[PDB]
Amino acid sequence: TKCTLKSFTVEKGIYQTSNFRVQPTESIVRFPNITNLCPFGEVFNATRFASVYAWNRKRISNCVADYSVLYNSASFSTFKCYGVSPTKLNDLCFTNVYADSFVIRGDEVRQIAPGQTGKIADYNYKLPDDFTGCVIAWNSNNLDSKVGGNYNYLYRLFRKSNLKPFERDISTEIYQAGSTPCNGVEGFNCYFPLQSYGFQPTYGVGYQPYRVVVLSFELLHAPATVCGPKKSTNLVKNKCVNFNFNGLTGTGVLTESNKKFLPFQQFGRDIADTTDAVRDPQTLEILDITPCSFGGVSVITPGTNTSNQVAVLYQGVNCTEVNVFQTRAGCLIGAEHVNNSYECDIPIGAGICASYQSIIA
Amino acid sequence: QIDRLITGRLQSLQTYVTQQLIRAAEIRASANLAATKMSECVLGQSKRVD
Amino acid sequence: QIDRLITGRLQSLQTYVTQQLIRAAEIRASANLAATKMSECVLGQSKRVD
Amino acid sequence: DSTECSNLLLQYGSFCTQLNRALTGIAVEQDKNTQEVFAQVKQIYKTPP
Amino acid sequence: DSTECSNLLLQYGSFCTQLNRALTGIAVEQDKNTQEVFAQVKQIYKTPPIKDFGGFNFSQILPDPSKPSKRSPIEDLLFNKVTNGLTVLPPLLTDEMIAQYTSALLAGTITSGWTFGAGP
Amino acid sequence: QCVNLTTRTQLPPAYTNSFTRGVYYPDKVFRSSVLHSTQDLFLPFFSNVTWFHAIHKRFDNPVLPFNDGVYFASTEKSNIIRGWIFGTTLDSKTQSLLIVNNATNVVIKVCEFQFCNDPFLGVYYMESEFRVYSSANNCTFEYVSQPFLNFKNLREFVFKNIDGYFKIYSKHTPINLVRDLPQGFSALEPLVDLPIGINITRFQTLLALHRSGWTAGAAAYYVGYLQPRTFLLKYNENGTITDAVDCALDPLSE
Ligand SMILES: *[C@@H]1O[C@H](CO)[C@@H](O[C@@H]2O[C@H](CO)[C@@H](O)[C@H](O)[C@H]2NC(C)=O)[C@H](O)[C@H]1NC(C)=O
Ligand SMILES: *[C@@H]1O[C@H](CO)[C@@H](O[C@@H]2O[C@H](CO)[C@@H](O)[C@H](O)[C@H]2NC(C)=O)[C@H](O)[C@H]1NC(C)=O
Ligand SMILES: *[C@@H]1O[C@H](CO)[C@@H](O)[C@H](O)[C@H]1NC(C)=O
Ligand SMILES: *[C@@H]1O[C@H](CO)[C@@H](O)[C@H](O)[C@H]1NC(C)=O
Ligand SMILES: *[C@@H]1O[C@H](CO)[C@@H](O)[C@H](O)[C@H]1NC(C)=O
Ligand SMILES: *[C@@H]1O[C@H](CO)[C@@H](O)[C@H](O)[C@H]1NC(C)=O
Ligand SMILES: *[C@@H]1O[C@H](CO)[C@@H](O)[C@H](O)[C@H]1NC(C)=O
Ligand SMILES: *[C@@H]1O[C@H](CO)[C@@H](O)[C@H](O)[C@H]1NC(C)=O
Ligand SMILES: *[C@@H]1O[C@H](CO)[C@@H](O)[C@H](O)[C@H]1NC(C)=O
Repeated sequence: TKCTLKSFTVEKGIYQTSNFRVQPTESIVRFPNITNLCPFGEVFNATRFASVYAWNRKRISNCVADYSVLYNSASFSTFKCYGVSPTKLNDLCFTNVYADSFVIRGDEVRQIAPGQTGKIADYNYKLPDDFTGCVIAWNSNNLDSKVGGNYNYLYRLFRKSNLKPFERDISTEIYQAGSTPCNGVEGFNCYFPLQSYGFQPTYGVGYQPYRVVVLSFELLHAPATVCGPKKSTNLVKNKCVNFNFNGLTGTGVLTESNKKFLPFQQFGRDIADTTDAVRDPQTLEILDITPCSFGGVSVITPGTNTSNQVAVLYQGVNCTEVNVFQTRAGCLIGAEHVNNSYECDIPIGAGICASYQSIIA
Repeated sequence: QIDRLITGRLQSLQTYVTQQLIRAAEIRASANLAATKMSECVLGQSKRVD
Repeated sequence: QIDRLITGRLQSLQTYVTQQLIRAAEIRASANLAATKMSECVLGQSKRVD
Repeated sequence: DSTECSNLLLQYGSFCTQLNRALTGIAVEQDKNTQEVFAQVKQIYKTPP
Repeated sequence: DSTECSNLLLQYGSFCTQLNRALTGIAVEQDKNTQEVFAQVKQIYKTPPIKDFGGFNFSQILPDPSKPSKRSPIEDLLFNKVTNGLTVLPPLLTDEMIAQYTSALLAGTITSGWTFGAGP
Repeated sequence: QCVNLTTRTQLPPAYTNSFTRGVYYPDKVFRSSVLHSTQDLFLPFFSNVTWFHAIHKRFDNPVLPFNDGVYFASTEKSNIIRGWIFGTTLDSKTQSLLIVNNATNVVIKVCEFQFCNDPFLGVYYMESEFRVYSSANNCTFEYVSQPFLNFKNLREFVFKNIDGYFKIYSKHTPINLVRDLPQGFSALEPLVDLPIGINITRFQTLLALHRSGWTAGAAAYYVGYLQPRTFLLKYNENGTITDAVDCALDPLSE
């Protein structure tokens, strides 16, 4: 009170000095069920992968994507992102994802990169200089390789011009190594562009077949259907907690509600457009949001020339939520309630007054 | 630019309305006094000095 | 952005307190009139017309 | 008459409604004041000729 | 509960103190208004139990003993006909004590005339 | 497969009164015993709505401009109206939205379709005739859902294209009136929001033929257009919109 009044002596009276707050204890985030997962199991762990000149493009959209399972897998020998962060894939949202799956040689795994120049980069699969997304690659020597040689995986070796980014070329036109005319007829200086790899189990690391999946992100004006997973916590009721229900945040006491919502309605508002009712997204139940018991802290004292004894009034606060006496004005701590009636010395409110004789109310 | 003009003109209008409310309170007090004088001086003879 | 919200909400609160002070002056005038009527009409017989 | 100005002014809420309400209250208060002062009789008395 | 907002609000100084002090002045002025209107007597008068006033009936303005609020029928009808950091402070005088003050004023002006307003 | 229908009878389109229809819930917010004023794309009260018939020989499937929204009212028996055609140019140059309800399920597709000039379905007296498209080249969105569906049923629909969101509001109402729209109040609940993200400026209803040439089953439907205006909506104790006020209709409601 001396701090509030900016004086070392306090006259007899009641002085509102501070503002009691019921501090929030927990944080409750309730988000709906993580269903309709993106089909990453049929892209990363498919039966047969495609070649690199005809890489399979899968469109990931209208689903929730759990990148934490993909990132925490130890089978992947290469996980390099060029436009985003691996730990923020579960937090960001994108419109759609293009998944490009192919098989290359182990020495060409570095060639799927922005600014990298190689045969796979120039003729088989090209990335832009402003590429966003992540390239994931893992060894597949136990599956793709054959003791007689796996010749099913082809790759383009020759083309007149370099690729544009995200461009396919499945054409089988005979390349002209020299300047002799070739009408599709092979000769001394005219060769077929697609050659087969030599994947065998006796080769070391670098010639083994590597399965590569490249995820590319689009951030157009279309809505961001692809988002990360939501980790909803448990629900705690009857306590002043910080609630976060489907992006609607606030602080309040969440109690059971008798308001019967219609099934399309999620939140509830009073006359003054404040959210006082809400539906939990996990379990379809209706909760009332009572605001925490904020109050004004008033100090009841006589003069400091008389005494240093004080009483504290918490306005509009029940005495179980803070010489303790419950009034209609609030909870009064430090005053002994008596049954006698006197003239009003220090007004408390609602017919209650305080006086010094100790402090009585 | 319109945000600067809007906050300036809104402050001017709020100042004008506040001054008009204070002057309307003064004129209401004068009119209550005038109605009291109409009741007590015209419609009757008043013992109240001055 | 928070500064814009702060100055808007502070202007709203100042407007509310100003109009509450004007209404408090009006209610104080009405209550002074009511105390005068309590003293002069209830606690005595008044010669004042109307 | 600028519609962009009114679209920006709607972001400030009901300040204009408050000011119009206060001015309307003052305007009807003036007629109430004249009614209280001068209309103290319901009979229009006339002097003899 | 935003702490960054309050840190930015401290740049504007003591505006909040002025608003709180103006509202506190209004709040104590309301109790002062009720005190000046109704608490004009320091003696709580009662009517006699026998209501023999020479034919004059005051039952519609005297308090009704059958009602728990101890209001007059007229006062009961009057009370029936009236229907984010925000707090409402209760008035210092409750409606029961304002009704008690009006009952004391009515008993004084019925039993004692204008003599109770000028002395004993 | 496409078929020109050349046995139609020429007749000008009709018009009738909207009364107090076309109201929908503007948001997902419960409100109890309160009056809420809201600014949104609403259908004007007592407005001039375009009336189309299907009777035998009338078969009204034209293409109309979408504008800012479409109120679709359907006085339906024996399920003639099955879906709608959404797009801008209605060919393979642009991307179009398809809403169909066939005999099993509802299918929602966003693809590059080649629409016929006269698209319809057909029921043989059994549904065994689908002539609504000739091709489907580049699909971006597919969505299979639960089925939405004297005239006995009344079907109200509101379609809105706001920020790439397609809002479908609907209400089923049991009526027994013969010819025109009944006069009453029924607020349309939100059914499904679609992430389509496409331009739509024109629309077309999809009907179904009855085969036993072709015969048109008895049906009538109504098209209204949504305009930006203010409604004062009344919410009861149970939280349903029971009455509304159009703020720009007459000075009394103003
Ligand atoms: C004074 O007035 C009251 C009410 O005006 C009278 O009470 C009524 O008495 C009659 C007959 O005794 C009843 O039929 C009414 O129902 C009473 N009305 C109420 C409101 O109680 C009362 O009789 C009058 N006289 C005295 C001496 O009290
Ligand atoms: C149904 O009628 C329409 C309108 O006449 C036909 O559409 C036209 O078909 C001719 C055929 O060569 C084209 O030259 C026109 O350009 C078309 N016009 C439009 C606006 O598309 C349609 O082909 C007919 N259906 C069938 C199956 O013949
Ligand atoms: C194959 O990859 C998918 C990627 O989504 C993963 O979910 C699945 O568990 C993998 N299979 C095995 C056997 O690890
Ligand atoms: C969502 O998950 C909760 C978890 O128990 C389950 O009870 C509920 O049935 C699920 N579905 C819906 C629609 O809430
Ligand atoms: C509706 O429009 C048509 C043509 O535009 C017109 O003939 C008719 O009178 C209109 N209805 C009303 C009620 O104005
Ligand atoms: C309805 O349409 C869907 C999608 O084209 C199709 O799978 C289904 O077989 C159709 N039903 C009938 C009865 O043709
Ligand atoms: C659309 O389809 C045509 C032919 O089916 C094809 O040539 C074109 O590349 C496709 N475009 C896209 C964006 O899929
Ligand atoms: C949508 O289509 C209409 C007509 O085809 C055109 O005028 C408008 O510019 C288009 N809007 C966009 C964003 O492409
Ligand atoms: C509200 O619902 C109850 C059923 O719980 C019903 O008795 C009452 O009539 C309804 N009131 C309105 C206005 O719809």
